[PDB]
Amino acid sequence: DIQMTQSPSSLSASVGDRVTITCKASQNVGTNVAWFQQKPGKAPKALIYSASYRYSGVPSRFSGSGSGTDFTLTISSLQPEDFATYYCQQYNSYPLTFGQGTKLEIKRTVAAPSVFIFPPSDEQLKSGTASVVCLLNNFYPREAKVQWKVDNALQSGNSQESVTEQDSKDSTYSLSSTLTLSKADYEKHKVYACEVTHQGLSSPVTKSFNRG
Amino acid sequence: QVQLVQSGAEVKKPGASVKVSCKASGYTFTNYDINWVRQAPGQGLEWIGWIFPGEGSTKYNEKFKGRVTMTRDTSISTAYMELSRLRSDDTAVYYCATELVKDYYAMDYWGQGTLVTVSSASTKGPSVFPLAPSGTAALGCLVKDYFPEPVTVSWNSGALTSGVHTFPAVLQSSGLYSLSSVVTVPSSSLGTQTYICNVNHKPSNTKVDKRVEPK
Repeated sequence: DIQMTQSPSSLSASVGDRVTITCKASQNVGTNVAWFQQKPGKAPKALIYSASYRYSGVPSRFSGSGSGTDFTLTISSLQPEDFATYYCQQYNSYPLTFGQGTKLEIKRTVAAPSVFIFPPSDEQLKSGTASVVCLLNNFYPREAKVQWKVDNALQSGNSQESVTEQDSKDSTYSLSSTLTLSKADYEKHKVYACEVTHQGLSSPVTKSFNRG
Repeated sequence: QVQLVQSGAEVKKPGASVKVSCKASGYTFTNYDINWVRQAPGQGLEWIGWIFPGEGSTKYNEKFKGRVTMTRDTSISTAYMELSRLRSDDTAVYYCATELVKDYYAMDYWGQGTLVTVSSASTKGPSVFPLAPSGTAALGCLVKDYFPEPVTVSWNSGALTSGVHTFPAVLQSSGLYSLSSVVTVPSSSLGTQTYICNVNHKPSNTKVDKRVEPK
């Protein structure tokens, strides 16, 4: 199967900027390359066929080029609606193969997260499982590091994170870190703290509580 | 304009099979291929194959050949993709699509997508736990241990929408999903205004309204 390598995997740009996405084929594919746009929760939408031709309705700011093994999509005059994931696809031979995709997100000014910590409810403690939640609210850029400490022991493997898509009004993100413990292991310890680092914080921000 | 309507969501156990439908209208059903592509949660696109509804001919991705069958019922303008010997890595949204290329336009058309969940888990409503608030305060609800997706979350029966963040679900190692919904509100109304999060879970006919109050 012909492999389509897309670069970069992620891309940040401001409204009005010009962007270039590239895509390398493991073999020759002529000009049988297509480009797709996809927004979260929706089906993909075709942009380019034959490497350089636009499907009906696709505005001129989307232009594709290339032949053989190297292909690029160029998106000038970026509009807010253009920030989404893009996929190249070869259809020269079977099976049809897509690139891994490029997510394009809106650049804005740095914003520090607001940190809140939430101890598990007594209700949940009756069920035998304890879940501790650390909230990072309305921050940019997306990269933010969370550290869970319980009696000052760095936790590994027992936490999961979930980040929203970029907000449509202010372009910030929010992030959720949930630490799951056994009620027993939750009873054995006193101090629970999540430590946050981020480009908007000159030093780490700590939020903590004591079981009780 | 051309439209593709797909069958509803499906939950399947490992080894079982699933059959998704794609109802087409607005064009000569027998003149164009129906392609099928899928997308695992948080992944890229993968092509499955296509069927030409005119003569029933097909073409499959080698990865699935021997395990997938595409069919069409021309009388109802409906194509079908049947995937057998389902494994957990078959969980994804499945799309049918077609392409009309005429003299004065070229356009792709897509179905709305079908979610297929391949899991040994069984239906279970979510347990909702309050995230109690400690000028701007944060409170929320932890919607834990539900199957299958999706849950729907609102606050104060839809009134409170400013400052709400409902996070995408994550599949816990127990085979059940979990998410949290949070809202920032003025710290002064904590003791006067009342905050209720509403959690819908259609697969289980569960409807919970959990009031979140400062402890």
